Amino acid sequence: KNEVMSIDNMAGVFYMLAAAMALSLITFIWEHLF
Amino acid sequence: SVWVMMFVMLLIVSAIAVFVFEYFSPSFTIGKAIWLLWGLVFTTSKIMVSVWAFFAVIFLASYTANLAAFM
Amino acid sequence: SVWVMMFVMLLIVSAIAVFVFEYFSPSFTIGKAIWLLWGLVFTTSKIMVSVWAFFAVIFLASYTANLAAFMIQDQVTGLSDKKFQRPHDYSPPFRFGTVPNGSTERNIRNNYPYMHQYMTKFNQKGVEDALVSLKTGKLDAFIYDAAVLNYKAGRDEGCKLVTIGSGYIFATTIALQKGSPWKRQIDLALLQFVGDGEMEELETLWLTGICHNE
Amino acid sequence: SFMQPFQSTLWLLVGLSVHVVAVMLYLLDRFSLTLSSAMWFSWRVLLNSGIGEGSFSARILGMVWAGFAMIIVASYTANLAAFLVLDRPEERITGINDPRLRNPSDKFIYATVKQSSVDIYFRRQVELSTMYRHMEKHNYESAAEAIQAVRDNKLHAFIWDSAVLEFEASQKCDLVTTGELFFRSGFGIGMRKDSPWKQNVSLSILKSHENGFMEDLDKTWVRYQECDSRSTFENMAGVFMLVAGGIVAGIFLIFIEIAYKRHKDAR
Amino acid sequence: ANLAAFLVLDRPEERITGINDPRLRNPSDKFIYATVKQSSVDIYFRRQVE
Repeated sequence: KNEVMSIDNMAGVFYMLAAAMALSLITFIWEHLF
Repeated sequence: SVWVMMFVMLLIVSAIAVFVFEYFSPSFTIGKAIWLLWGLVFTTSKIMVSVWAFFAVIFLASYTANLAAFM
Repeated sequence: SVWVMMFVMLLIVSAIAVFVFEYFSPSFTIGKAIWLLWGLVFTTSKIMVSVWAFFAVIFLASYTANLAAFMIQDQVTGLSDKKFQRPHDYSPPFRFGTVPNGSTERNIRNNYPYMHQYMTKFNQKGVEDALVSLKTGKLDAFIYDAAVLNYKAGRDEGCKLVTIGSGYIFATTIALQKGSPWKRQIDLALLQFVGDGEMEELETLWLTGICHNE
Repeated sequence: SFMQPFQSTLWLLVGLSVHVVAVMLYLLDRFSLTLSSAMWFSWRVLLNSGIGEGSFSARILGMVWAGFAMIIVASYTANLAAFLVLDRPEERITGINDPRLRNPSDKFIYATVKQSSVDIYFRRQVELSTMYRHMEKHNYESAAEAIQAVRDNKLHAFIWDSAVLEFEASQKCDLVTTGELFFRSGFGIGMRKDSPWKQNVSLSILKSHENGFMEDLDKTWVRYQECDSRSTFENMAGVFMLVAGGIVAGIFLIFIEIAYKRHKDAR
Repeated sequence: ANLAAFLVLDRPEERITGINDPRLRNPSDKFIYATVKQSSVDIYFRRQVE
C-alpha cells in the first residue's frame, strides 16, 4: 500500500540555520582594523 | 548546478542594470541592486529585472511542484 | 456562504481599525483601511489585521489545495433522444446503420417504421465496415448486439470509441427443436454452470480488453 | 478539515527560531532602532506583509531569513496539497476478492437473511467454506433488518439484491454498491410443471421485452432518484475560531498596554 | 495548480506489467516480442495452452 507515512521532519532548516550562523561568523569578523 | 545558474545570471543582469543607470546618471549597485534582486526573488529599467520576478513565481512554482514531486 | 464569511469578518476587522483610529486621535479608515485589507488578502494595529495576512496565505493554500482537489480527481443518452427520432430537425442529418435483416431491425420495425425509412440508406456488410466508418467518421455510432460491441470495445487502438453510455442496455435480455426431451437436462446443467462460477472463468478468458481496466 | 496539522513540536521550533531572528538582529546592531524596529522588519518579512527595504551583513542575514520563510511556506503548501489529495483517504471493500472476506475477522461482521437465495449460491460453491461459520451465525429475517443494521452502524457490508441496493443507494445518502455482480441470474415467474400456462405467458413476456414495457417500468419505478456527490470547511471554521479569539484577545490587550505606555509618556 | 498536476499525475508512462497485460493477450504489430529458438522458453510456451 505505497509504504509512506500519513508534519515533515527533514533535517533541512538545521543545515540552513548552520549556514546562516556560518555566514554571520564569516561577516562579523572582518572589522576594518586597516 | 541550479544555484550556480542563479548566482551567475543574477551577477550578469545586476551588473547590466547598474551600468544602465550609470548611463542614466546624467540606486546603489552593491547596495540596493542586490537587495532589489533578491527581494522579488522572494526608474524605468528596474522593471526589466522584475520581469525575472514574474519568472521567479515560476521559480517558486517549480520548487513547489518539484517538492510536490518528492513529497 | 464562504464569501459571506469573508465580508462579515472584514467588516469586523474594519470596525476594529476604526476603534484604533479613534483612539489614535489624541490614515483613512473608510478609505485606506479596506484597500490595505484587500491588498494583503492578495502603526501598531495594522499589524493586528495583517495577522490575517498570514492566514490569508493559508487562504491562498486552501484554494490551491481545493483546486488541487478538483483538478486532480457523453452526448447521446439512449433511444429516447430525438436526435434519432427527429433526424432532419437537426443539421446535419444523422448517420446510423444496422446489419441487414438482423433481429434489431425487426424490433425497430415493431418500434419505428419511419426511422427504418431513414436507416435503409445506411446498410453495411461487415464488422470492419463499422470499425473503419467510425475511425474515419463515416457514420455516427451504432446500435447492435451490445455485448459484441463490449468485446470490440476493449480491443480498439487507443480505446477512443465507446458505446452507448456506461453499459445502459436498451432492447434488453441455445436452440432446441420443439418437443425434444432435451430441455430439462440442459437447463439443469447450465444452471449448475452458472451456479458454480465457471461462467466467470469464461469471463476472464474471453470478455475483457482494456475498457474494464479503465 | 483540521487545525494546523504541522507538529506543534515544529511550531515551537519555528517560534523559537523567530526568537533567533529577533535576538540575532538586535545583537548585530552595535557593530555599526534598538527596541522594536528590527522586530517589525522581522515580522514584516516572515509573516509576509512586506519584503521591502531596510551594515551589509545584517541585511544579508535578513534575506537569508526570507529564504527560510519561502522554504517554510512552500513546505506548508506542499503538505496541504498532499494530505488533501493523497494517501490514508479511505479503505473501501472492492468485492469477494478482498481479504476482508477471504481472511475473516471479528471486527468485520457480515450477514444475510436465512432461507434465502444467497444461502443457496453460497452453500453450492466451494472455496468460501470459511465464510459460513461467520455467515451462518449472524443472520436476519427481512430486508429492513439489514437496512437498519447499516443505519445502526452494526454491520459493515452486505452481499444482496442488486436492484434493491441500487435503489436505496439512490434514495438515501448512506449506501454505495461496490464491485461487480455475482451469480448473475434472472428474476422470473414460478409455475408448476403440469401447469399449461408456459407458452402463451412466455409469448407475452417476449412481447413485453420487445415493446419497451420493460423500459416503461424502468422509467415509472426504477429510474427517477439521485443523491448528491460532493459538488465553510473545518479548516475554515477552525481558522475563524483561532483568529477571531486571538485578535479580540489582542484588542483587549491594546487598551491596557498602550495606556500604561501613555503613563510612561506622562512620566 | 497545473504545474503541480502535470509533473505528478496522469499520462506519465505505460509500462508492461506481465503476461496478464493485453499487449501480450491481444497481440499487435506495433508490439513485437521474441526469444531464441531451441530454448527452454520455447518449451514452457509450447507446453501450455492459452
